Amino acid sequence: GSSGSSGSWVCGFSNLESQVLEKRASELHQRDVLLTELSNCTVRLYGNPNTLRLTKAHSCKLLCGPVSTSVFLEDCSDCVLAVACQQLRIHSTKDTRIFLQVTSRAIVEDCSGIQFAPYTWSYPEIDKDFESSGLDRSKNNWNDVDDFNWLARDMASPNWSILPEEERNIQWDSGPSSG
Repeated sequence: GSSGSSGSWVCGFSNLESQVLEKRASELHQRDVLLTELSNCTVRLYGNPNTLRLTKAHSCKLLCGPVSTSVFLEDCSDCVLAVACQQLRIHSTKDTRIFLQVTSRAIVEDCSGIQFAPYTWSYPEIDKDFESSGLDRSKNNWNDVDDFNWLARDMASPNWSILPEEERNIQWDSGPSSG
């Protein structure tokens, strides 16, 4: 071949609709995931990627262990991003639920109707996953977030919000599929 180990690789899944994807640790092996131009596509990851990125998403679901660095979100709406990270960056997002556990803080810009909930996900290899990246499964400042949209209010920026204790449990099991 040409080369073996040099420079980072860039691969992912896009241009899909009503499809299902599943990646493991051996598959990913610390890599950047690119998911855009998707819709109604479910992707269940398992391992520890380098940097996750999900933009231009709509009615899509993302489930992956604690990222190595962080994750990004842009041009997303009516989506569900589930991945713990150190910092979350969003932009042009609306009605996009994001359940994660930020250790440092999150950033939002030009967003409305955003939701920030703790990282809740169980799995045979969920505790060990955190050991890889070396993230903390306790300390997390999800309540504290940075906003960037103040003009008419003089109180609080209606950008980010919190989810009640009613819609915390989401029925992932459709019926025929068990896991």
